[PDB]
Amino acid sequence: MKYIQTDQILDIPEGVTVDIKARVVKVTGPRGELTKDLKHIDVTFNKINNRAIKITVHNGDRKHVAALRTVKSLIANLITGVTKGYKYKMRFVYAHFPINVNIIKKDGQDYVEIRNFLGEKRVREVKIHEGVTMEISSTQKDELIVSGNSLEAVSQNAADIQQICRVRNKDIRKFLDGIYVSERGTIVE
RNA sequence: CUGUCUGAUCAGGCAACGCCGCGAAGCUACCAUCUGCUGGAUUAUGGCUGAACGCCUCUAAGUCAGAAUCCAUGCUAGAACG
Repeated sequence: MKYIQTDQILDIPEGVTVDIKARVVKVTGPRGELTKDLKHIDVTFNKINNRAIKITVHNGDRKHVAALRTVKSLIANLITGVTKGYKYKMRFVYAHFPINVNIIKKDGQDYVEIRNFLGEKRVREVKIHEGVTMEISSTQKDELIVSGNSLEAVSQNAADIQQICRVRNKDIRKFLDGIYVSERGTIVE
């Protein structure tokens, strides 16, 4: 129906800065720096003050307006990742065969290696994304910790681990073995 | 090797390739031997982040993986007016 104007407000905490220029957002905080390209969306920005930013869609239909809260959430995730960080936790689940998980460095590249999944001789290796750190928890058995500044990279890389451990040609209601995300949260709670 | 002809011998001719054994060379047989490559993008499907719709959601923007598929790599020809 082409709403004349829709607005959202970005809250930027006391220790972050947000530089925006030609739909390229650069978010600096105590934990580092994150940048996101928004050239695929028609939006405009205004600086209310040092603690707030207005995001506006002029004369937008239903779908274009739907793409405004999405932008706000993506940039807010940039802020909360450069302040608090992002931590996902994965539990190793199996009935009989334990799942052997190791962080290796083949060719200077960190890889997650999964061995003995359902007794298979095949070895599964999942690349570790840049800016993401994996770690075997030393306080909970059979648990992998995925941490970083970028929620997108952290969650996608945890998903890559989860997807690589799919059971085939068996009743997956009975054969529940896998590596599953058990906790999504921040590094600095 | 047979029949016949050159008188015999030797050496030969003919039998509308006379017949039999072997037979190189050449050709040839899953009847013999050798050889048949590796990158990218996808479909179905499963996902991530994420609004619409204060929740939710793989989908709307964006995005990951993924088939004997597709485009290449490689192989054959080389436009007889490139």
